[PDB]
Amino acid sequence: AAMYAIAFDLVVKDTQDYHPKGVQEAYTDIGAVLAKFGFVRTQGSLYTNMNEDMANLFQAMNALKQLAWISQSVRDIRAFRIEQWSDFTD
Amino acid sequence: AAMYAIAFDLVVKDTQDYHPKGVQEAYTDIGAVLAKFGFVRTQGSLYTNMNEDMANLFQAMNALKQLAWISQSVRDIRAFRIEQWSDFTD
Repeated sequence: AAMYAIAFDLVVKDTQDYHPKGVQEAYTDIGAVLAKFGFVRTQGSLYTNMNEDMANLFQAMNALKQLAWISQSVRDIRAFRIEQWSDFTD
Repeated sequence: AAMYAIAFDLVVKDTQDYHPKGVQEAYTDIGAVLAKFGFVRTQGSLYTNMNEDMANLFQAMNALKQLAWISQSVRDIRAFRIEQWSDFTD
């Protein structure tokens, strides 16, 4: 049904080369913070909670940027409300 | 305001190593197909259209998996309706 989704882009220090292992390490670190609030990563890059309590989402967002290391390694935090979600096999 | 979003995961042939340049090449290829329908990539991994015409979204999804190469290099296609979207600087 309906869910909240948290998305973000990592700060890039090296525009010459990719650092995919660095990227996985950041994701699973942010994941640790967000799991305290029931927000858990898709098969993709989005952190989802089917509990659409605004207070829970707010205290997830307080937990991010309250942590100095969160500010200093992320560049865009966004939240969405997702109202539909379908998989296409066809 | 309100938008449609298309998301996907690439088939992974090599579970030992990352292939980030291969991943960018797939994304910009799928991007070429999806841009015919006004669906264009975020700063992240989502393909968005603020035109919420169901027929346009359907003919985007027809264009995907109609292409043999699309089926054979993607493993999960999903669509969402996103009703809110906020950036957090705070």
